[PDB]
Amino acid sequence: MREIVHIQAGQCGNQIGAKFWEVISDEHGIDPTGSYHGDSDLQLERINVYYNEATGNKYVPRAILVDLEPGTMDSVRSGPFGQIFRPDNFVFGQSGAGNNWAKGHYTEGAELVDSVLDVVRKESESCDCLQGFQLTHSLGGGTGSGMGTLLISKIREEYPDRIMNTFSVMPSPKVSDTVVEPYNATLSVHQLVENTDETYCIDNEALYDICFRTLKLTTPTYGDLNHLVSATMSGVTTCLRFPGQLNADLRKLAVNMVPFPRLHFFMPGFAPLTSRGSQLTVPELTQQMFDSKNMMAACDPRHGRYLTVATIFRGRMSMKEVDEQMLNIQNKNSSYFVEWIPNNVKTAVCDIPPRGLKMSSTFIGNSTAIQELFKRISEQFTAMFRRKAFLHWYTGEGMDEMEFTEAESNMNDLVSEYQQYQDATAD
Amino acid sequence: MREIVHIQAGQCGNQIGAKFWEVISDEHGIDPTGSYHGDSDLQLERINVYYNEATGNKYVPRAILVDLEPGTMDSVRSGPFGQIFRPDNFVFGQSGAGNNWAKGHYTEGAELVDSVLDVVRKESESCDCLQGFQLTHSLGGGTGSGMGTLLISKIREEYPDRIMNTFSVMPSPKVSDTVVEPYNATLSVHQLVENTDETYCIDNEALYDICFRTLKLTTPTYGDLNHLVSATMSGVTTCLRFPGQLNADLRKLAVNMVPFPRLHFFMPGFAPLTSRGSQQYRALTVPELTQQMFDSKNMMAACDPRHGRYLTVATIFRGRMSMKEVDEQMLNIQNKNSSYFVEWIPNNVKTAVCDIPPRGLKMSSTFIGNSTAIQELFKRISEQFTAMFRRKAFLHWYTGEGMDEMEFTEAESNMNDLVSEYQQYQDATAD
Amino acid sequence: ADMEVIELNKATSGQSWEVILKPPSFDGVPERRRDPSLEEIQKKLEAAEERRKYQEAELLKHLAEKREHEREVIQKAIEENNNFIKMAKEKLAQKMESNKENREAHLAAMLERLQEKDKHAEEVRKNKELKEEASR
Ligand SMILES: Nc1nc2c(ncn2[C@@H]2O[C@H](COP(=O)(O)OP(=O)(O)OP(=O)(O)O)[C@@H](O)[C@H]2O)c(=O)[nH]1
Ligand SMILES: Nc1nc2c(ncn2[C@@H]2O[C@H](COP(=O)(O)OP(=O)(O)OP(=O)(O)O)[C@@H](O)[C@H]2O)c(=O)[nH]1
Ligand SMILES: Nc1nc2c(ncn2[C@@H]2O[C@H](COP(=O)(O)OP(=O)(O)O)[C@@H](O)[C@H]2O)c(=O)[nH]1
Ligand SMILES: Nc1nc2c(ncn2[C@@H]2O[C@H](COP(=O)(O)OP(=O)(O)O)[C@@H](O)[C@H]2O)c(=O)[nH]1
Ligand SMILES: C=C(c1ccc2c(c1)c1ccccc1n2C)c1cc(C)nc2ccccc12
Ligand SMILES: C=C(c1ccc2c(c1)c1ccccc1n2C)c1cc(C)nc2ccccc12
Ligand SMILES: [Mg+2]
Ligand SMILES: [Mg+2]
Repeated sequence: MREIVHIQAGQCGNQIGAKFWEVISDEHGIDPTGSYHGDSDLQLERINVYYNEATGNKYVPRAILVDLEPGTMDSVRSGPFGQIFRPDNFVFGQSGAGNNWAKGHYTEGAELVDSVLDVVRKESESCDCLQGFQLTHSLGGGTGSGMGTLLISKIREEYPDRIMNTFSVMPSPKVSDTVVEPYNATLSVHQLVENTDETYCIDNEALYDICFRTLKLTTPTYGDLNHLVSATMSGVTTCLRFPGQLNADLRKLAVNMVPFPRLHFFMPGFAPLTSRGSQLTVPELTQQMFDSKNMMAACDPRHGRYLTVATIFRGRMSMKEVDEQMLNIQNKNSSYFVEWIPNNVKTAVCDIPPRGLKMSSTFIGNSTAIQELFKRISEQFTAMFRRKAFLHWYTGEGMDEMEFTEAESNMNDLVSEYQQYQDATAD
Repeated sequence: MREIVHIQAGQCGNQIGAKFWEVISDEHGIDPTGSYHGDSDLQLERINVYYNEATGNKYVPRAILVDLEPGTMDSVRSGPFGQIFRPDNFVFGQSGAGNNWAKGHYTEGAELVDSVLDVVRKESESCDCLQGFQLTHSLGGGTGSGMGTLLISKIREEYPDRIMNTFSVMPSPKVSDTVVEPYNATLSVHQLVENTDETYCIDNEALYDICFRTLKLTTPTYGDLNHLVSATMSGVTTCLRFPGQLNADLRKLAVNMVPFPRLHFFMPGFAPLTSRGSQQYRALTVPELTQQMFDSKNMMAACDPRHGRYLTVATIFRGRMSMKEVDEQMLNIQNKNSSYFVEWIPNNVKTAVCDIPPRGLKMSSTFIGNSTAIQELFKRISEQFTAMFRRKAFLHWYTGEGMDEMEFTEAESNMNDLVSEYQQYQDATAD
Repeated sequence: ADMEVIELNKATSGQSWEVILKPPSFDGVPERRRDPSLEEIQKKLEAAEERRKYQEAELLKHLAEKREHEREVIQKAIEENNNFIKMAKEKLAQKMESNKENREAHLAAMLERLQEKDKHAEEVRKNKELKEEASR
């Protein structure tokens, strides 16, 4: 289990995807020309997971950049790390998706999907031991949402024995591009429930509130939100990228984090929460796992129970202090952990802190509280669907009202399942 | 009827066997190179019974050393008299018996048994007049027990007209090597009842108690126990080895000691009882030596002679003593303790006197008794056996070698039948 | 009630005579069996030899039965070991085949679910053509 093939789809997908590559290249000592200039042998031990080794001791992200709109990938190319990507790995269309899931999934996206699969095939065939796929996309739009989920199902058909991991960004009216975001997100969730092994729920409602309430940013931009996403994405992938201690891979993460196949939606958490220019103790970092204020998904952990938790501590710290502190949180907050999954919290420590931070903590949680996020999207969806508002945008692309009904009930079924395990006691 | 072929099998068998050869070689004036250096012609008159005469006026024990484990015979070879044995007479395997009677009797032992019989054949064919076989072994382990009894039955088939004599050492929890000892001993006793002419019951329970209670040794070792065994083995064989009054061979011993074929288990007794460090004693007169025949404290089998009746007794007095005093004293014990002798076997006590005392002693007495009290030893083994067999504990180690549970049932009832027969004669009155 | 010395014989190395103290109380004198032949003796000796020969023969016959039992035990241990090997071989073959079948069936069902989606997508795009260009 070595190589991960990274795919970024749509405006949101390519924006957060670029920021991920900028952040992890800095950690690994890779400059925008692909050259290594670090001073630690730990930086290069597992470089092979995300980078291909090119001639002249250079490293190239194993990344595929997809969009139906050409504009976004021009912005990527001109960005800080724009030149680091393989030019042939940029698969762009010319007519966008118009924030319509149907356009991305059935029309414009269906026409570009074969061109993308040709590039995924070329990357994947070159792998010694393919772990699987990591996809970045938003669920509110049309390319990331519709085309991204069409890509997932097509890759699922060609590589059924590989892990499908996504960083899916949930829509919010607090940061809204389109009125049909509840439809796009519901149609996508339906696809993710069925076709992914593990999904990180990056909620724009949570990111907006972190910026506004905590960071006191009156008017946050996508740049402000994306700073929190890149910090989380770096934290959550630490154990795939760095040696020890444990030798984590995506299947190992899936096996230990997912007790029921459909319940694979993770509620990420991060500490400390900072703004795009900022340059804390072990007990302080540990306490932020129950803090609703630190969650990347708009849910209160204390409104559910954790099925499983994987926590990453980064920086030079006492590993003994971490162990003591983590056990303390479990003993003091026992009622927020399911008793029928023994020893359901796992901790990892990495000597390398992320950029601009001396100490950090990331929480990957499989909590029943994530139902609050799915209930929120469902309420918004129903307000609109009840009145058949904007439906002609979708039916115009050939979709049936039936597909909306089916996706809605599949998401409500997902909610009921989270409730079932929240009420379940050890007998 | 001159030569005896000696066989020693297993760990215990070789330990007590080596000690027998060290002790009798000293008595006969044979040094570890096989050379004679004594000052009595009585020492060489009957040397031919246990020793083969080799070139250069040397003497070689007519001994066969057997084991499934190679280790023990290396310990023998390195011992005091290790160099005295014929090198070709060492028959050792490489995988032991894992203290399992089935392994010794049917598996590992069955594979080595032909190699042993080839060596017995070579010794026996060279004999002018073969008396028979003398086997040393324990009944608690795998080789001595299982393989030793397989050897007995194979020798019985090839030499049916020769005497089979054993020195069989009985297990006790007081000195235990393995948990499966009661099974191993029961399966062996069954074989001994059927295939031996005469057996000396050397009981480790009796040896432990002599060391602990009498010799006041807090923690006795195998060495302490084996000191009593070698003294007994020397005493019991005196009349086969030394000239005097009766001559004596293994058949004559069997004929006069065994009234019923199955009742051939002898309860040996010795006086004085000494330790290795006991370099005194300044003790024991003829009346004192004679009194020790009813003393339970002097028995090499854990049985009280006073709990049964003697069918027959053979008594060896060793050293310079009044033969008239011995005769008077022995008659006195029979007249005073009349109720402990069966009345339907007239004049059932025979006495022998040998001028040569054993080493470190100036006067000794050995008793070979065929007493009904030996049923106590067999009842003890049977109780231990049933405690385990009732629960079928460790049985798979035996059935795994191909044995049937039936063989366990049969051996147990044959030993209980042996007990009832001893009882039958204990209650039998002269009518 | 007297005595009577009656001279018997006198030779060079000695003399002999009979002395009668009192005559017998009964005047009229007191108040072997053939053969046995060599054949009779031979018969008795040979009958004993045949009894000894019978006893020894019957004891060897008992031991012969033991050798047979010893071979039967060894053979049983071989048979039990061979049966263990064969049962373990068959049970393993069954597990490996049942598992291959289950894994194949899981993958088959997964790909069928995705194939259903592909058939539905054709229908969606077909339904779009029935609307578009069809009306203005
Ligand atoms: N005592 C001890 N336990 C270990 C060691 N390595 C792993 N374990 C324990 O073994 C269990 C996990 O087994 P592993 O040996 O790591 O697994 P594996 O056999 O390599 O199998 P996979 O990694 O799942 O392919 C846990 O209880 C670990 O604590 C070690 O060197 N010593
Ligand atoms: N008077 C006397 N009796 C003897 C003599 N030798 C043996 N006896 C007695 O004879 C009886 C035993 O008979 P033995 O003559 O020794 O024996 P054997 O007939 O040669 O044959 P085995 O019994 O086969 O030894 C006993 O009562 C002995 O006391 C002897 O020289 N003189
Ligand atoms: N956090 C974050 N959300 C974004 C970003 N760009 C767009 N979004 C969200 O994505 C949704 C619209 O999808 P978008 O990616 O722009 O469209 P697509 O190109 O058709 O996939 C809305 O919910 C936006 O709030 C971004 O860079 N960061
Ligand atoms: N008296 C005595 N008993 C011994 C000696 N060594 C072992 N034993 C006994 O022998 C039994 C075990 O048999 P052992 O001879 O060691 O095993 P084998 O080699 O498989 O025949 C136990 O009852 C032990 O007490 C020894 O030298 N002297
Ligand atoms: C492999 C894991 C992992 C996850 C959750 C787990 C276990 C192992 C586990 C073991 C014993 C008991 C409970 C357990 N739980 C709930 C992993 C851990 C961490 C801290 N971070 C990761 C980051 C990337 C990939 C994988 C990981
Ligand atoms: C031959 C015997 C022997 C045994 C018991 C006997 C008789 C003879 C006997 C004769 C007349 C009446 C009763 C008799 N009983 C009970 C013998 C005796 C002794 C003292 N020690 C021996 C040591 C080695 C070999 C043999 C012996
Ligand atoms: Mg391993
Ligand atoms: Mg004679």
